[PDB]
Amino acid sequence: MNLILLGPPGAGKGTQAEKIVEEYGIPHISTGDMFRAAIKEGTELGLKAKEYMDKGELVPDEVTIGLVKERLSQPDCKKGFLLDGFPRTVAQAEALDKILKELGIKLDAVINIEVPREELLERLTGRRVCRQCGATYHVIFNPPKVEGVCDKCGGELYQRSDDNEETVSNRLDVYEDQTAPLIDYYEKKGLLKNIDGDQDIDAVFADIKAALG
Ligand SMILES: Nc1ncnc2c1ncn2[C@@H]1O[C@H](COP(=O)(O)OP(=O)(O)O)[C@@H](O)[C@H]1O
Ligand SMILES: Nc1ncnc2c1ncn2[C@@H]1O[C@H](COP(=O)(O)OP(=O)(O)O)[C@@H](O)[C@H]1O
Ligand SMILES: [Zn+2]
Repeated sequence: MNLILLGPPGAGKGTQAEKIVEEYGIPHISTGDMFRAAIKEGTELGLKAKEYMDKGELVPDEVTIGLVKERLSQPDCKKGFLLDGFPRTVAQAEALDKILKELGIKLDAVINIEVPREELLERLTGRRVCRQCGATYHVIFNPPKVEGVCDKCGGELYQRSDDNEETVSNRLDVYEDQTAPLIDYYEKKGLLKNIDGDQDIDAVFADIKAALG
């Protein structure tokens, strides 16, 4: 299974990705997670990417494409993968098609998670993420079993530096301007399936599973 999840920030892509990659035993490839790891490590790349991220702007295309090319070239991607947060622009989608061609890989499905914009702010400002493994929770919609602690690794949960109201507004605007047009790009391939993300987490997952089956 070679899969892309599409949808606005806050739609539930990372949450569903965790469930999907457990179901299929494939890697979860998230460009945001790569950037956040770089920031945690204090790398030059991370520190520079953070400047864009904290403004709610996209990190530039070529650097992001190169990270994904390198990641998809690893042996653990030969038997499937899930892209979550890439592509974000038409240039990235075209570049991904070229990467996949070079690797001899064909996409199987593109899942577009639809959620009304009005739901997204509270999902995002209440999001809490694990420092050590990147697992995603929500203060009320999907809490950890123990407050402030990751269920998987025991790591501390935190609020991302971009999950504040001002920055959210800009991220949603960027999504509508740059990223929403990708729905048409993947519709043309005959791979796109739309999912109602305005449901509880397990109902959304059920619908994704049904669509992929
Ligand atoms: N169906 C849902 N209903 C309510 N909250 C959800 C749902 N799916 C995810 N969440 C929560 O909303 C926030 C955004 O989900 P996330 O998976 O991080 O979205 P994305 O990766 O698309 O930005 C997280 O805090 C998550 O726990
Ligand atoms: N493919 C990408 N291209 C450019 N910037 C990206 C990409 N993926 C992540 N980013 C950067 O990381 C930020 C957070 O994105 P992400 O982790 O996917 O969270 P969200 O699910 O809330 O959109 C983006 O607003 C952007 O600055
Ligand atoms: Zn963790």
